[PDB]
This record gives sequence, structure tokens and C-alpha cells, in this order.
Amino acid sequence: KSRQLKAAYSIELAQDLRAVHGMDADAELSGILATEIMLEINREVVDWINYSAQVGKSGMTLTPGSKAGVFDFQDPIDIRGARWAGESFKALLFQIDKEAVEIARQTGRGEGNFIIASRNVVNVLASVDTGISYAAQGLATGFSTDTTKSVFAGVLGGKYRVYIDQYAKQDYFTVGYKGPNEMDAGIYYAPYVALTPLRGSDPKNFQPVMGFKTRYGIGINPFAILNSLGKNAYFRRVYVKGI
Amino acid sequence: FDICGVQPMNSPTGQVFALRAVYKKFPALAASTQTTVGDIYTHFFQETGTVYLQASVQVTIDAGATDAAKLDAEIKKQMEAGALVEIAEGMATSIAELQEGFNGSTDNPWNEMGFRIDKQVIEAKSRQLKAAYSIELAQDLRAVHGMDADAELSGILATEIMLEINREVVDWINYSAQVGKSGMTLTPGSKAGVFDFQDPIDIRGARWAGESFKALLFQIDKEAVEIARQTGRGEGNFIIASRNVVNVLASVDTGISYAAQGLATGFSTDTTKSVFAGVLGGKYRVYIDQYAKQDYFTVGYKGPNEMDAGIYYAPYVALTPLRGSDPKNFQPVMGFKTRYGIGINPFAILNSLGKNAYFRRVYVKGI
Amino acid sequence: RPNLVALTRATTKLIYSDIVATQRTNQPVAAFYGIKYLNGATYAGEAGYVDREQITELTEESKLTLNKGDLFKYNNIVYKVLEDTPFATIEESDLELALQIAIVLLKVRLFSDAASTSKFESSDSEIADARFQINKWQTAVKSRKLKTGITVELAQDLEANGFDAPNFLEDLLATEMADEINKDILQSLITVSKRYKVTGITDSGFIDLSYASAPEAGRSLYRMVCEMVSHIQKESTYTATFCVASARAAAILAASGWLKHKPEDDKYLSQNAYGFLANGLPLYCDTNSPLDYVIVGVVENIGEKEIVGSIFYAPYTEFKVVVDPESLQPSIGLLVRYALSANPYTVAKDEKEARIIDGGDMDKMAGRSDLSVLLGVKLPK
Amino acid sequence: YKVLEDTPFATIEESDLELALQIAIVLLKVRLFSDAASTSKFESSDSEIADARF
Repeated sequence: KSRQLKAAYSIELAQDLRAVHGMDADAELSGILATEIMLEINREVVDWINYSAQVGKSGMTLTPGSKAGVFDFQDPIDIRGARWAGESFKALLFQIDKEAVEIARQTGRGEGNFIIASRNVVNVLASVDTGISYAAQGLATGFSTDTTKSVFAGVLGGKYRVYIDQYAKQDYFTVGYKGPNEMDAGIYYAPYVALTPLRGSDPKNFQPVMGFKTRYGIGINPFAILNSLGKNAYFRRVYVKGI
Repeated sequence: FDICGVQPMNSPTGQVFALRAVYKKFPALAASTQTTVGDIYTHFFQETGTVYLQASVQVTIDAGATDAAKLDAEIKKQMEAGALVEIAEGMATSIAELQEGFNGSTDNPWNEMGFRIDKQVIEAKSRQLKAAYSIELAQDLRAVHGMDADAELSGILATEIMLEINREVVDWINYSAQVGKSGMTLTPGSKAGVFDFQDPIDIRGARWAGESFKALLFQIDKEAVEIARQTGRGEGNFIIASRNVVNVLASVDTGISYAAQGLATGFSTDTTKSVFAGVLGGKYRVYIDQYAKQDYFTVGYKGPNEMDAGIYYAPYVALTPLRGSDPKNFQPVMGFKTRYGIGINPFAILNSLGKNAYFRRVYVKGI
Repeated sequence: RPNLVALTRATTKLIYSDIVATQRTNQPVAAFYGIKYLNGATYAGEAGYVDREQITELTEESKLTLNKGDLFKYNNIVYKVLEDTPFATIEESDLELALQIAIVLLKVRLFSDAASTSKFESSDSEIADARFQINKWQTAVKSRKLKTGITVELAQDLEANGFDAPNFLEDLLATEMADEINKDILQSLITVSKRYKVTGITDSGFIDLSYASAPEAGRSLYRMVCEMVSHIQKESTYTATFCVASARAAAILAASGWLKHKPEDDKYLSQNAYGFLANGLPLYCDTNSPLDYVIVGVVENIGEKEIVGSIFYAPYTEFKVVVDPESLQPSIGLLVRYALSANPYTVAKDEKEARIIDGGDMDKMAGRSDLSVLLGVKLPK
Repeated sequence: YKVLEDTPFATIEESDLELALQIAIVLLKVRLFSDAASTSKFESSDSEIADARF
């Protein structure tokens, strides 16, 4: 399965970048474009996990007074009687462990190893455990020498690698498991082609095109995408409210 | 100074580049239908419109519930049971992928990267300051005290200009910054725009300052996220804030920033009144606005590329000297000038009020 | 980029770069410079202005109460009185003419204010003010593009004609581009130029040499063109330096002895000039405008700086040729961009008006050149 | 041509539109209009392009 992007830009942009500041134009535009396609494929992974994940905070993972799949920080039950944000934030992490547990129970392979979550959720979790989720503080120290928004922040609780869903649409977290073996993921991505450059222009204005193409294919633990929506034991998702 | 793109002018007009971004009929749930696990149904409740419900349990929703009131009741019971999970946009998002995935075709609609990339024309607007000093001071400062006389005045003057411009850049940040603690970053019981430390909602029930101060940090993160979302570039990287706010922040996470310990340790060695204090939580580079009028903070984003700032300062001329005298009494004239021009992502400079996605400004009370 | 330089030269060598001020940019906008002012005789000094105020307005009831040695001013010109009661011997009721007569008859003298060191240092006087003010403005670089290099079946035709075709076609692309550039300039020039007007426009209506009017020799038009030049000499501070007209307007109409058909093309005449008029100014022929008009104006310089003009041109290169292999039709495109403007300060009282307009906005600059005039012409048809 | 101020030709008695137009242009009722435009316009809109005249 493939995916491709185009540069879509003017001659004058490139000319002004060079004429005005000595900028490499296409070279920089290319770096953006390559970055964007990598971000887009990472979105695809997340989107599939949030598709295939079973609803969390459900069944075995419910608190008797809970609201079925939603963790609401304005709700004393979800926060287990917590007072103030710190204690409440920890309560969310505790629900995360429960999701990790359900994954272990149904997969038969093990407890969740990573968390995919919205930026608000990541901040909630990054606010606990002293400093496990990193801000990439060396970059902040140097006034954004990079932002490197392409990495995991860290391993929460000493148990889960947590990555920011930069394209989160509502507000949420998802817990997933990954074993040592590539065959024990529950989700698969298998690069065949990557970052193959594209080149061209639009003759109506003769404006340039650059771009990137990939081919990788995807997969799931079959569990029998028809057989994955809301079905895949390796992943559990929870909607978060009230942050 | 260091939180903006510069792309310095070598001519007024003149311009600065910015990476401006380019800028599902779920089946209804109904009486008698046995749901399928993982499937998602639309359900309109007499109260509070619609949600999407995802089956965890293959349950028939009360076939006798032909009365919408009864149907809502059974569904609510199934929701309580955990049989049916409630999410809105999160499911709309999943189904959109479902549909597009199955409806996919290579064809040739290469998608564009989601960037517009553009530039503003920027006039190298100028500002200046003069020394206005006498001969007698110059004579005595050097002759008696061993000072460098007007050279020291020059140092002070040039510094004041440098800081005055940094101040003006901040005013424009605050002008264009969107109102923070608004919209997407509000607590339902909040007061829409001000973080008041005497308000138990804003401080989330915090017990004294320790916890209350952290609650402020949490509001700061919310702003950082809203910025990230709107710009498409990621979390805010820096904070501009009032003395009360920075004092508050300084107390949090022990050693995030200067509280003038260099100066105090050195017994008034260097006031360094030109820098950011440090980094909050290791995440946000923070500057103390020595000219803050009330009490507030602004969270903003800055990438590695000057064009990924959302705000620009493009020094053309800086701290360039002038010399003269007033022959009537010949008192000397000394002074300095700067030309820089200022830019801000257009978001379609005076018309940028309240629109700047790279920044969110929140008022603060109660410290 | 040498290839843009070559394309620029191969295109702009064909446009009227000599009827406009030429400047250049390297920025998305061009920084244009120009000079404007309020007038047109003698000094511009304040000390002198005070003396004008302190001597007399020369009103009609006072013109003859003056006597030998007295000073007076009129229409900003200071004059000394020669012998007693100047103007008391002149029957002319119109003071302006009575003054011209008084100068001729030596009743008054055009007063020179050159003076001794003593005058200045003793009175601790002022210094002359500027007759001129230096203006700057910015105008966006605008563009146009061609997709005229047709290739496909034509590519085969071009290969058949391959002897010349590669460059031939680019030269042709440049030629059509130059045509469009030149026309753009001319439209702006037509618009910015002030209407020449005498007694309610060129002797009380635009000159009309139509069948029902005056199908003479074209001599009357030439008379008005000469007057247009006078107007420029009178109001501007240089002299008209160029003239452009359609064929029917003058490039042909004046070919009754009031126009020289380029007898030579390397002496006092540019390569794109049609020729030159009997009253001078290289003549350029428009050929496109429906108006059949004549334009007279000034393009000038301070040393090497072409800061004087009604229209200012400023190309931006880093004239680009691009080839796109669409299908079996690898056509050739040509992209050109430049700023084009008039001095916005001629339509402003001050910078708070000039800064909110665009010198490239010919809606506002319409009729406000001050370094050029246009003659509307009604011709037989 | 672009219209300068309202109702161009309101004051032109000429019945032959071609001449009425010459009059309107010279009297600054209408203005010879250039299609030159910003670089942004042309690329952003995926605009058309001049064909060959010849």
C-alpha cells in the first residue's frame, strides 16, 4: 500500500527565497515535504490503532460508578476520589494501567508497552512521575534548536513508551502491546519503497512539483480492516474529558 | 530576542518568510437491533443531541422500545452496562478512515503537503534614543572617578534602546496573541480568559500555592496544546510573563530559571537585563516582562527555522551611533538608532489583533 | 543567474526603457525613488521668503506707490523698483502683464538675492530651503507569463527548422513578451500623464483635426506638441526628454515635415525609436492605444541615478524560460516580473497619504505625473 | 479598461461608442487596464497563461 505528497509551490517562492536570503528553496521545501510524509504515515498508524483498538474503560476495566469508555476529570469516580490535578492526573495513569492489563488478559502475550495520546493527555501524564516524559529540554534550553516532534517522550511508570498524537482529533489515550518479536505486534507496517522523490510542474503556470512516495503495506493480528474495527486485543482506547 | 524569526532586512521592504500552514452517517441505533461488537451506531437522545455508540456487547436494544423515550432509556442502561461506549469526533474520525480506506484508489491526486509558505512585506520601522549629557559630567566621570565617561552613557543608552525594542516586540506579541484560557482550553466552570488564584476552579481545588502554582502550569500546557493544534507545528516552546507569574513559576520544579541568583551570589555583579530567565519544567523557555502592566502570561511556539516562528524581528540597523553638539553651549549630542521592521504570520500588523495562532495570552489574578 | 540576464537583455532591449525611469530590484517589491515639490522662479530661501512678506504683495492699488530702490514681490519673484512710481506709465490693467512690461521698460528689475558674507553673518540669517523633496515608495513586483512556445507536432516542425529553432523560438517568446511589457508601460504612461490643457483643454476642447474640423497638414498638432513641451519646461525643472505617439497621432501624421524618419539610428536616437520630431525628443510609436494621442515628458537623472520620471520601472531577477514535457507536447513557458509605478507623493499632501497608496495604482496616479502631459487628439476616419 | 469614479461616460455626448471610449479614457473616466498581477495570484489560483499570438 502506497501514499504520496506533492510540494505544490511557486517559482517565485523559490526565487525570492534565494534572491532575498540565500535560501536553498527547493531543498528546504523538500525537507518539509519529507517530514510531512513521515508525519502522515505516523498518522496512519495511529488512525489504525484508534480503529482497531477495543473500547477501553469497559467490562473488566470499569469502575462500578464509571461512564463506559470515557475518563472525565470532572468526575470523582474516574479520579478515584482524587483531590487537585496532580492526584487526578495519576488516577488517569492508573486507568491506563488497567487498559494495559486487559490487553495482557486478552492477548495472552503481555501488558501494554506504549501509550498513544493527545497532547492534553500527554501533558497530564508528563506532569507526573517527576520527569519521565521529556520535553526534549535541550532544545528548549537553546531556544528551539529543533523541536524534534517525531519522538516518544518517555516510558511512563517505567512501563509505557508514550508518544504524542500530533493529529489527535477529540482528546484521548490508547494503550497498546508490542512483544520482542516482530510477529507479536498486533499491527504491522512493511516498507517496500520509501521517500522516493517525485518531480514535475503544472504547465498552466509552469509551477514546480516535488514530492515523496512510499509503499509499505499494513497488517493486523487477524482476530477474525473488517476484522479489526473495535476488535483488536492488542489495543484499547479511552476518550478523555475534563482536562 | 531569541523567540522570533529574524531574516534580517538588508533593505526596508524587505520581507520575512513564514511557514504558514495551508489552511459520517453511522447507521442509526434502534429498537430491536442487536448490535455487533466494534460496530458504531448513531443515536439521538431527546436530551443533548447525538453521540456515536460503539458496541462492546452484542445486545438487542429492547425490541419493544418504539417510543423514543423508552429507546433512550434502554440505550442509557446499555451505556451504563458498558455495552455501548460513548465518543463523538473520535468515532467520526475512525469511520472517516474506514470509508476512505475502503474507497481508496491510487489515481493521481498527489496530496499537497499541508503548507502554504509565504512572506510579508516588511518596512524597516525605526526607533531611537539620545544621551543628552554635559561636558562637565564627562570631564569628571573620567578625570575623578576613572570612568569612561560618555562611553558608559553610550553603553547604557544603547542597552535601553535594545531593551525598548525587545519590549515593543513583546507588545506586538501580546496584541496579536489569541485570547488564551478560552474555547478549547477552558474548564467548564471557568471565567473565560483569566486565571485567578483565588478561584478554586482555576486552581482545581489546590491546597495552597504549591498545588495552585502547578495548576497554573497546567493551564500553560493547555495553551501550548491549543497553539500546537492551530499552527500544526507543535507545542508552545516559550513563555512571556509578568513578574508575579515568573515568581510563581520560579518556585516550581526548583531550578527552572533565574531568580537573579547569579546577581545575588556575585553581590550585584551583572543584572543581565536582556535575557530569558530559564526553562519551565525543562519545556518552556521563559522571559520576565519587566514592563508588564498588570499580571499575565503568553505561551508561544518557535521552531528551528526562523520561518517557523510566527513572529518576526528583522534588524536592519542596530545601535548605530550619532554624534553632534549644540554650539550655543556646545553641550554634546550623542545617541543611537535602529531600523528593524516587525512581522507576524498574516492568519487571514495592526489587523492581527487576537488572531495569532502561535501565541495565547492569559490574564492572571490572585497571586 | 546569467540565463536570466541574457533573457532580460534579449527582451528589454525591445521596450521603451528610455521613456521611463529605470531602477532595479532584488526584492518582491521595488524600492522606488523620485523627486516632487511645490513651486517656479528665483530663490527658495526662508530669509528671502521673510523679505517677500516684509516688503509687499504688489497689489494693484499699491504697485505705483513704490519708488526707486523699493522691493516688491509677485508670484514669488522679488523685483527692485527702477526710478519712481513703477507701473504708473503702463496702461495694462492686468498686473501680471504690467509687470512683464515693467521689466522690459526697465521700470522694475528682476532682483538677485546673491549677497555678501556680511548680510548673512550679521543678520544671523536662514539658509535656502529645498526646491525639491526626495521621495521613496514601494511597489509590488507584478508579473505575466506566456505559454507560447508551442511544441508537439510543432516540435517536429521546429526540428525541421532546427537550424535556428531552439533559440529562435526563445527569441520569439522574448519578442512577444517585450511587446506586452512595453504596452503595459505605455498604458500606465498614458494614464499618469497630465492632460495638457489650454483655455479648458488645448484651445477649449481636445485638438480636433477631423474632417469636420481641421484636416490641414498636421501642422496644428505639431504646434500643440511644441506647446506641450513648453508646459513641461515651464512647470518641471528639466526639459521634455521624450515623446511617444501613435502613427495617426504623430508618428505618421507629422510626416508632412514635422517628423524625421530616423535618417540615422546611432546618433541621438535609440534602437527602438521610430525617429524624432522636428521639435526634438526621440519619438517612439505606440501603435496600440485607440486614442491616437501624443505624450511629452521627462525622464532624467542625477549623475547615474534615473530618479526623474513619470513612470518608474524596476525588474526583478534572481526573465525565466521553463519547459514542461506534458504528454507529447513539451511546451515552453516564459515568466517575467517587474515593479512599475509613478511617484505617489504627487497625489499626497504628506506621508500619511502617500503611505496608504501605491505608486503602481494607476487609478490614483491618473493625470498626476507632473513630468509629462498628454494631448488627446480627434482624428479623421 | 477600469472605471474611474462612478458612471463613466455620463458626461460624454458622443454616440459612437468607440469615440466615446477614446474620450472617456483621455478625460480619465476610464483607465487602460493591465492584467499584470501579483505572483501570488497567478500561482495560487492555478491560473491560465497567454497562448501565442503568433
